[PDB]
Amino acid sequence: GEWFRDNGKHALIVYDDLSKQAVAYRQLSLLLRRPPGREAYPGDVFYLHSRLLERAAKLSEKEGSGSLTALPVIETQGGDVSAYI
Amino acid sequence: ATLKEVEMRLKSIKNIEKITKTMKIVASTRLSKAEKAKISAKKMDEAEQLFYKNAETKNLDKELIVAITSDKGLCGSIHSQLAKAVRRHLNDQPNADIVTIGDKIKMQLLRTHPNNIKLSINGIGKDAPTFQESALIADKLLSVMKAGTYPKISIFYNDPVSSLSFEPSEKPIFNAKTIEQSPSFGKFEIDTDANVPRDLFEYTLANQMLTAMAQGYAAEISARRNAMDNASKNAGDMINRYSILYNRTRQAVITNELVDIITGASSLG
Repeated sequence: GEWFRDNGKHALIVYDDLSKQAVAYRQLSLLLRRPPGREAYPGDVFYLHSRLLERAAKLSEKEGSGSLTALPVIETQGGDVSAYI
Repeated sequence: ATLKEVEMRLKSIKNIEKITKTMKIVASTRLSKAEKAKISAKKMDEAEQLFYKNAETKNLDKELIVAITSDKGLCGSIHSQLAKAVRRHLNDQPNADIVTIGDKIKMQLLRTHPNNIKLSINGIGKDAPTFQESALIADKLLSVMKAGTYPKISIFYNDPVSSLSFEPSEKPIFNAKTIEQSPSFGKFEIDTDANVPRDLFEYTLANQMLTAMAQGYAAEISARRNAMDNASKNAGDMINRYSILYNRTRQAVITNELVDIITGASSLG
């Protein structure tokens, strides 16, 4: 998406989903014996998705007015929003 | 399904059961008050209805239908049950015009038959009905409706059969035309020169309206007290379920977070 965005164009990315990504990252960190944080997730998963979703933005004009637009998806559990992810 | 959701919900339902309990006690107080008015209306009405037992005013051969509920609801199968008796008698004569006394029976009947309704009485179910009010409304019926022109008049009230039971009940009213036409009527000595049937019919209308109001009022408060008792019972049962749900939720939360506390202490050096 950044390739299009730095070519001045406009791209919509749709992740589906971030939840399976979080599960996979938890699996890798636990298998790499990293000490898990809350709900057995790794600590920097907030950092993980923050550096995922801040790569999608609208560029300024001197950058070519490119844009990457983002649609993350979350499956929830019984209509919960209070979970960690 | 958090501890917060179940806790706030259980507290809400405890407040609900407390309010239904207070409402049941207030309903008992108002019911005990309204029984006095019901008996004092009934014993007054029986002095005129024993006459109609003796003076057999039984009519022969357009109809006026009057239903009696209050403005409020919250008394269960009364507003729909009396409307169903209205349905029974109104399927017989669909031309029969309706004068409701009570907002809730008006909303019951206006959805199914907005045609026959031509007068609506409001500001009723706050108090025990007085003869001032009942005689005033009976005056209004011979002022805007002229029910003496109407051949057949039916009054629909609610008879409390017990404190735990009830009945939507019908009362016929015989016009003063029928009163001179009555067979067991010349037995009673009456002055021709005093308009005694044409005023006693009004007096009959006023008394039967007062009896219908003071009887359906007590029936409403009886079924309302019953409904609030059932509400307190159901609320107590649901509190008994959700308290156990709350305890399982709390124990599971503490255990599950202690699992993560241990698991972090598990993968040490």
